[PDB]
Amino acid sequence: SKLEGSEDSLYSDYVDVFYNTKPYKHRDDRLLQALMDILNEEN
Repeated sequence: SKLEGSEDSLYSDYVDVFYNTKPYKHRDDRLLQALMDILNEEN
């Protein structure tokens, strides 16, 4: 998971954004982001 002398997860999150480089995972909540994103504009 880490293979280091660290503890807890308070960096891999922000770092995971750059680490990742292989988009190919679907999600149900994703659609909610787009649909909900519309209302966010004004609702």
